[PDB]
Amino acid sequence: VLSEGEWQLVLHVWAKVEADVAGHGQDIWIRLFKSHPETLEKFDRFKHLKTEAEMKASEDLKKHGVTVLTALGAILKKKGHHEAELKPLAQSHATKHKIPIKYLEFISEAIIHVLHSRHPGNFGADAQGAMNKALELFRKDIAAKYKELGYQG
Ligand code: HEM
Ligand SMILES: OC[C@H]1O[C@H](O[C@H]2O[C@H](CO)[C@@H](O)[C@H](O)[C@H]2O)[C@H](O)[C@@H](O)[C@@H]1O
Repeated sequence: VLSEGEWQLVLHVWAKVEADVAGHGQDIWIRLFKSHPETLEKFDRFKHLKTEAEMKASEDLKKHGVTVLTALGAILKKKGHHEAELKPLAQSHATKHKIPIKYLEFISEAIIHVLHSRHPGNFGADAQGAMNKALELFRKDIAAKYKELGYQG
């Protein structure tokens, strides 16, 4: 359980992401696909992308980054009371996409890496710790739902 102070550190940096969610999403995808190439294989729609240049030039990938981060943002804004938001997300990711918790850890790492790079003014050690805590809560709750849905994760 995160404290209000921790949630505020999370929401304060997210406020910066929201200045340009599309751009932040592109950086996050590039970081993820480069650090853990196996994650790209889960996207039938994007697995053909061979380079960072192609990834950057993909309008659909850019659009999906907006979809992904907006969904994550809505979850963060609930400050732990995200039961309703996690239901559809866990169902599609467990049954259709088949995304292991390990891959959610990879994207969490990418998100943190990008915020650390772009936002040193709002992503110091305490802020990063709060974001990690928020993402761990997210993955913990997703894992619990995965279990209820029949997916090992
Ligand atoms: C911060 C964590 C994540 C969030 C909030 C998130 C969110 C979303 C949302 C909202 C959609 C569209 C609706 C749906 O199908 O549920 C989506 C689709 C998808 N996600 Fe996730 N996702 C996350 C992480 C991942 C990761 C790490 C992978 C893969 C390694 C992944 C793979 C997919 C795939 C394959 C789709 C379908 C893309 C398409 O339209 O072709 N997601 N995700
Ligand atoms: O912070 C680094 C550790 O990250 C992972 O573990 C956290 O998140 C898991 C959920 O994805 C939890 O099960 C675990 O309890 C958390 O500490 C990773 O699995 C660990 O190996 C890393 O040390």
